[PDB]
Amino acid sequence: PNTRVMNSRGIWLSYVLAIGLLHIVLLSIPFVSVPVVWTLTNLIHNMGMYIFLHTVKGTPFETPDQGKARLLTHWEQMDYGVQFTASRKFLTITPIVLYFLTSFYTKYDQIHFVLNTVSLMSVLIPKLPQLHGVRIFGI
Amino acid sequence: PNTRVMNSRGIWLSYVLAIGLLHIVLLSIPFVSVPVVWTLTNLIHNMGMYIFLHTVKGTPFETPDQGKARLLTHWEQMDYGVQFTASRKFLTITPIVLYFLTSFYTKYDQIHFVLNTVSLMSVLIPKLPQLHGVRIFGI
Amino acid sequence: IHHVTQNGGLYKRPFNEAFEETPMLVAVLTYVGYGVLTLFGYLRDFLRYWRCHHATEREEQKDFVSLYQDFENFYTRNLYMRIRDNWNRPICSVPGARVDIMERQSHDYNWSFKYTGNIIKGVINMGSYNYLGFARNTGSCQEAAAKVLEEYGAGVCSTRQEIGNLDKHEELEELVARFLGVEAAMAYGMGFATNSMNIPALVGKGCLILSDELNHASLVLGARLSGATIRIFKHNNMQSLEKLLKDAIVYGQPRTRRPWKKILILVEGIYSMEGSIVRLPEVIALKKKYKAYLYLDEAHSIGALGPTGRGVVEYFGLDPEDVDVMMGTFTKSFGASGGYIGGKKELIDYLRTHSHSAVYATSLSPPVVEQIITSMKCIMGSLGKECVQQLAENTRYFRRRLKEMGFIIYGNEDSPVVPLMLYMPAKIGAFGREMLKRNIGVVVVGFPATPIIESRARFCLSAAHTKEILDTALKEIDEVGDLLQLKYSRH
Amino acid sequence: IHHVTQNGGLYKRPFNEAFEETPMLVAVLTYVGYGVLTLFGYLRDFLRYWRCHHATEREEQKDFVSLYQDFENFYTRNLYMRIRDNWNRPICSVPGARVDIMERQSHDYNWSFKYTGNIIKGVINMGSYNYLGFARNTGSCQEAAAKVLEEYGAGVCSTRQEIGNLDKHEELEELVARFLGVEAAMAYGMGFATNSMNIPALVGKGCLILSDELNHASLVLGARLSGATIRIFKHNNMQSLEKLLKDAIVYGQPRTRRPWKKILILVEGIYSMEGSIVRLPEVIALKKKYKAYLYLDEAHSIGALGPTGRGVVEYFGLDPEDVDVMMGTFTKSFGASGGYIGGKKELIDYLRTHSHSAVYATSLSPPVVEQIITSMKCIMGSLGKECVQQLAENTRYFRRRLKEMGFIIYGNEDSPVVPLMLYMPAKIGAFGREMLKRNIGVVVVGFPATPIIESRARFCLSAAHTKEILDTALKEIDEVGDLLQLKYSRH
Repeated sequence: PNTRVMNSRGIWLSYVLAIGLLHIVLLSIPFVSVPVVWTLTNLIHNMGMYIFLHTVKGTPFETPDQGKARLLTHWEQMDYGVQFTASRKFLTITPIVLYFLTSFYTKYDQIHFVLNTVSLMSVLIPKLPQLHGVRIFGI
Repeated sequence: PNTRVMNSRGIWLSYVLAIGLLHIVLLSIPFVSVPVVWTLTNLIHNMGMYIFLHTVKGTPFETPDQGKARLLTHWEQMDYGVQFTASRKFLTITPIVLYFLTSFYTKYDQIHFVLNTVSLMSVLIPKLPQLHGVRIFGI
Repeated sequence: IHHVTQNGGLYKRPFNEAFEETPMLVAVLTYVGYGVLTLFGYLRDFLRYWRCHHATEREEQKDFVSLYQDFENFYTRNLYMRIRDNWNRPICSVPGARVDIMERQSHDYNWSFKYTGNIIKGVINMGSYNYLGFARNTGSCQEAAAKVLEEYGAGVCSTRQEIGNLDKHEELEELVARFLGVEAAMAYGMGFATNSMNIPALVGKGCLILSDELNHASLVLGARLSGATIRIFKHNNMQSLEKLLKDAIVYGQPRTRRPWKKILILVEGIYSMEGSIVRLPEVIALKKKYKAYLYLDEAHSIGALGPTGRGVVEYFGLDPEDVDVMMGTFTKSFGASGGYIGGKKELIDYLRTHSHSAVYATSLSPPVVEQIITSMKCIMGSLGKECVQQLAENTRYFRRRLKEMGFIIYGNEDSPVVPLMLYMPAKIGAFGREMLKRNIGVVVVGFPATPIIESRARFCLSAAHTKEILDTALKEIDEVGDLLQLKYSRH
Repeated sequence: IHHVTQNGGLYKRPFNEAFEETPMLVAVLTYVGYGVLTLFGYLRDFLRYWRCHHATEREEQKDFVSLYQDFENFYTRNLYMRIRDNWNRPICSVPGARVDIMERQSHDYNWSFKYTGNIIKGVINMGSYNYLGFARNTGSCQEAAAKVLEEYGAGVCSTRQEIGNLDKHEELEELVARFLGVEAAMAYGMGFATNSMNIPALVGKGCLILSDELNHASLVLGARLSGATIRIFKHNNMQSLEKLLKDAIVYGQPRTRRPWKKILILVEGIYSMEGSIVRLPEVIALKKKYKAYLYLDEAHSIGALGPTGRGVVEYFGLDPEDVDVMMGTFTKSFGASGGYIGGKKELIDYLRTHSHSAVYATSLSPPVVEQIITSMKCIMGSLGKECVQQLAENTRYFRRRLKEMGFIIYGNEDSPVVPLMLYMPAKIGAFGREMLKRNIGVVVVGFPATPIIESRARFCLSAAHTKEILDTALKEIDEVGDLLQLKYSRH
């Protein structure tokens, strides 16, 4: 019920292969280059992990806690709020690995530095534990 | 009794003027140059603040606590051990100001960087609060 | 004596429960099945920005702040609404062994249904709480209530501490106390209403409640209504139980560090989903070690465990005088409606005064009291106490039978509830239709009432099921588990 | 009624104490005075790596692990040993108003002394605890003990719960109880030995002690011997008192959070250094607000405060029945030796059983009991109760007199102890020699028994001091405070 959804079995293994499918899909595109494949897949991943963690709030089902986490997005409500858990740290290490392979590919270019950093920036900034409930002028 | 000795009145004001005397003494030396005056006075200060805080342990008098702080140097025993106090932070800010004026003088040289950093290094390293009681292979 | 392992939990018999961990390859495919399904939901609700027809909030003089969250209704219309043909089917007969089912269908893709005329007859059911087989309109057991019905009527128009208090009510409250072997007993209107109206009359503001992970919607709700701190321990984990139980005493409240006022434990006998029995003597041994109390819930357990089945206490052979308060129902072995509370006479009298339900709610209907009485008479001694030996034979036969057929089964082996594991959400939606083609109606358990990788189906065994009724069902399952490849187990 | 300010502390009179903060320019020069002195100590001890002559640990068959820390003896040989000529001078007369002092000197720079032959006579002292002037070998007051001395002897060879228990002991223990106005009283051998042997017989393991910053070496030591948590509050800071007192109840121990067993407070009437009186009604009002107890110490206060001086309770006019236990001595107003404990009869009887000193230590000498009795008789009614009106006149005259002379004085104005502020460590070493040249012997208080920038000198006023004795001393001070520029005050 969205508090044990990443604390389940093999969700970590399935989270990789979704990205691994998404790359091999993006690898087989005709009018594309092998640097900007990695540039694309680090942008889309960090787009998903913002929209599916830090934007949508509540549950797709109905919570019998009378909607306590109605005002809380999905990152904030994992494991009933205790931050330094076994599964939040897995969700923070993984975009960094997706930052370093996209650092390895594109050969350390300047525009591939700029575009692939602010995606990795804007995903870890809400994952600061002292940024638990503060929402910037909206949502 | 060495726990209220820096928590006294005007000890901060008198700590400055000892250094201020020590510079004007070192300023009036014939065969010396105005860079290495500042190089000398940042070395001697950070030598004193190691030997008078982190080396000598106990009290010059006799403690009626049956020698509880006999194994404790003077930094460790300030204010009965509570670290983030009003006077320890004054003792950490002051060598940094003595680092920046000796950064300003000598005109940012390389040997004046090397010699004036490791004095400022070896004085703040024991002032890490998580380095409370650990002593490197001796003392 | 079997096990006295570490906590002093003295066991007589072998325990033998089985929680087989789900396979790696099976689990990954589930999230893909939900992942494609959560994908089209955003697609479908995006298509609804212009106008399967909806309930259509009144425009006439309304359009205030909107009533529902659109997003909280996501799973009910994109995973539930697709396959909601099952677990809702109207039946039109006595829910015994063979059940006449009215047939319905939807050409609007389950958005609006329609009875044709059809009555699909002789359908073996395995999804009704009919353990001891008292759902019949025949025999002298139900006939006694007909004399009661023509005499009394069908319900008091009053309250227990008010006018409405019949001699039958006073008779039945005695009768259960001898059945349970406790001092006094008191019946209530429905089994849900018991826990939601009496648990708040026990614990107060400074109390602490140690409930299981998966109790019921009853036991959580009573714990919400009494303002009291609620703490969850892992399912049948005495080590995790004692760890909370240790820290509950050596600390107090979170804000103040005062001692707790009193603490107690909410556990059930037979958990309905993943049909398993609580490690009860390790609980009795532990509550005496820490001076806690104990609320027990024999909703499923009574009439199903112990010889001449009297709940889990006789099944462990223990005494009723160490359980501080016993609760069970009459809907789930007796074919009746309502529930009781058994306990000490001091406790019952306090709850005959502070009840929320004897003082506000109306009491039982008179003829269903008689259906409880005559059923307990056939147990206490006429389709009587031989059927519990039949059901335990039916339990133990059916439990080894699907395990050797390559299926995966949870829970204790002696538990009559048979949790059968699906994993894929499409395998939920096919299986209820598939068995219904093979003349059998079962109960499948969806996603949010489970975890993600549980999504199981469930079988209720019965003493009314004979061998030929049971083996015919075994034949039908053998095809379907082949047809859907749901042979997940290694053994 | 004067002040009822915030805590309910009801005041009758104006309070009027004065803690003038030390000047900025004065304080900086002190650290230079120590800074040059701590510099030569490392110089001097470096010179002692070859061989003012030392005590010389035996070489003969020794040289184990060495006995003392060299560094813990730093201040005693480099700041003390330089100027230790004063506060150690032998006197050879009755310590009344004029005191014959044997003269000594050292050519070895205070490392070894030598009496010449000289008896410096008629020296006005202001450093003896002779408030009510009972140090005389004349008059009928001391004459009564001579009858007691020739009769009894000079000391029991026994213990109170053992054989040694004279009628005088039973008489005196009555006599103080009427003097204090409490139920029962009990005398002890010396005033130091009282607190170090009875406070551990009261509080136990789970207790909490709230003592002042500067009590004595007595009251700390008794708090060390009873294993009990000790917490220090600021001097005469009821706000800092209540802040600890608040958190002492709303928390418990640090490890467990159990409640405390009992708590109490150690305060003194007149603090010897910085002679000041405790804000007592704000303490009585606060201990009733938090159910704490109270240990009070009238070592200096009795015979010095209140009319016909009976400690600080009559000086605040309050009742003796709210102080849970009263302690004072007989050395510091009566010219005797020993101390008492006053309290309730239930308390005294528990301490007549659990005493550490009535059961082990020998009791008082018989003739000094008589010197206590006849002194209290002259107070209770012959140099009697007129001298306390004389001393308070002498206090109030002398206290305004040095304040208007540009000196700086601490403490309450009505306090007979006169703390006179030095600051420089050389001004310690000159001032004791300087006044001794001007025929007056005083007491200077060194560094470690003070803070760093206190280093004061101290005057004990006396009722035996007349006006001409007092004004002659005022003349001598006027030169010296000019000579050393110790006119620190602005007013």
